[PDB]
This record gives sequence, structure tokens and C-alpha cells, in this order.
Amino acid sequence: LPAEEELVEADEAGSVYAGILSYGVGFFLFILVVAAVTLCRLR
Amino acid sequence: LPAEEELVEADEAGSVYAGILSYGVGFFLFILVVAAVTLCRLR
Repeated sequence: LPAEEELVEADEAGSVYAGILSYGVGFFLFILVVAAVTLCRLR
Repeated sequence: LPAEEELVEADEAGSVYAGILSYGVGFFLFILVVAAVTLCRLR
């Protein structure tokens, strides 16, 4: 019962740097809905 | 599910992924000055 050679995958700049994206992306979405409403209501 | 995540010292997402950050970060700065002014001028 030999073992079949199985490839491996390493994690790099995936879930590490992504933590910083939440700031730009997260703020983008929140700003889109926030600015849109605040701006629309200002009209 | 034998597979799992891991962290190691390496260089990645140098000037490649950074291109996507410009969207979040860039919009953040532009939104800060834009929203601030638009909001301030509101009242």
C-alpha cells in the first residue's frame, strides 16, 4: 500500500497582507453606501 | 481535511498586488479630503 506523490501549496502574501486591504476595500464599500446616502440626502 | 494554512518569511506581492491597493488606499485618501470638504461645506 504505497503512497501517491501529492503536491503541496504554501501560503504567502495571501491572508497576511490581505489584512491591510480591509482598510482600503472595506472603507471603499462603506464609503460608497455612506457617501451615496449622505450625498443623496444632501441633494 | 489534512491541508492547513501556514506562515513563513518570504517576499511576495511586491509591486504586483500593490496595483490593487491603489484602489482601496487611493480612494481612502481622495475620499477623506473629498468627503471632509463636501461634508464640511454641507452645514
